[PDB]
Amino acid sequence: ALNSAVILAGCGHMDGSEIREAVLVMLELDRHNVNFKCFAPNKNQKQVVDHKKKESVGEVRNILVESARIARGSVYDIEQIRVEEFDMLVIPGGYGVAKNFSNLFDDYILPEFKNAVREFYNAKKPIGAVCISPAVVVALLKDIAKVKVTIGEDSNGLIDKMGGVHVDCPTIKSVKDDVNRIFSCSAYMRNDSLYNVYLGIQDMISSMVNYLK
Amino acid sequence: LNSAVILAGCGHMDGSEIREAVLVMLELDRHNVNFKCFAPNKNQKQVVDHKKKESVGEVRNILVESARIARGSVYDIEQIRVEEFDMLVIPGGYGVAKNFSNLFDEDNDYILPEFKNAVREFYNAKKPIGAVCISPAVVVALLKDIAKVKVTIGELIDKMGGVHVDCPTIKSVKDDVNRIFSCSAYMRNDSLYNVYLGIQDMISSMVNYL
Repeated sequence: ALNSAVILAGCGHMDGSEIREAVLVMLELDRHNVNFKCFAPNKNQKQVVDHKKKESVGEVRNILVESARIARGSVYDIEQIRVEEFDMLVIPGGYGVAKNFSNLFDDYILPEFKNAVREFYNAKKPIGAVCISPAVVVALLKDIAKVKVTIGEDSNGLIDKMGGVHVDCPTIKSVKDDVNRIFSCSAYMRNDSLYNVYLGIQDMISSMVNYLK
Repeated sequence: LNSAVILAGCGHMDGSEIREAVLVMLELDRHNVNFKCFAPNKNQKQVVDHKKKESVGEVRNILVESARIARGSVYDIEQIRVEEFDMLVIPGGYGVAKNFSNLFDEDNDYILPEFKNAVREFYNAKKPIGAVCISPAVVVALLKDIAKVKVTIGELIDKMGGVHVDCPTIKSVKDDVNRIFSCSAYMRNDSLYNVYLGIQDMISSMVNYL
């Protein structure tokens, strides 16, 4: 009987969660008969972005209200998460994850998020992270672990600087840190096709599920 | 092969159904069909807080919100060149009915001309039109005057001027005569993978047809 938490940061790749990554994470959890629950913090987004003009705008949106779009309404305040009810955690990417849960691209990490991910980590429960999310996971774990992830290619040495180890990985595959139970894939870190992005997410969720079995 | 995709916003209660739109795009890509997304440049009729599930007093633009689903690559539907496409798919979402039509309003029957005209162009050119969830009901209504088409919405199509064929979430329906293709998706509270299975069948049918 398998359950996964999914943490969302809004609804959109420029100010929230990457919508395709979130949908594909939920599709593959469901393909594996893993039930899930979505969580988000009840806070304003750092920015709202017009995704057609690709410009920030003077309008305000709540991360949890917007995440309810992706969740079709079934999204819960992250302060309400009971980690014992889940076997694993998946964090889709999107610029909002980095912008809304950290200052690491503006070291601070939104406490309710750090605490949630640390609770999964300290309970030895697999954590999956897509796109930029692996960088945020590395950073929030860096004082207690040096974890291994991919963000695709890291010519700038971001993961090393954040206190982890980077593994180069194609869009269609994923990376497993089998000591720290951290799983990752690169997805829209590259300007690749949706089908290839999906192949990588499919491998990540598979690997997490096989780990629990 | 090239497909148009029409979007009505970003969210199942006031725009396009996000899962349906993403899963349609995944299957087009799967079958190496290129696509372009289109939306009208007009405000949504409502903005719905998807957490409380109530309309709220905010104003959002259909095309700007559709750009979230399209990662930026969405174009004003008034610019659609139908001759550049082999087929059209319309994901569902309550926004497709509420933003493009008065058909589900409390109080004289009407469809947004730029949407009505684009879909008619496809039909009149003998090009497959695929529709998910509530969208087949809107397609039936907009063709009513020139055709009585067969669609599924799973288990109102009579009232709108069409003919309904029952279909499981995991399958799809084809009106071979009128080149209309449909699947039921979130018309039932079914699992996300089951909804996927029917969108997959629909797209595979449209592609296999061509």
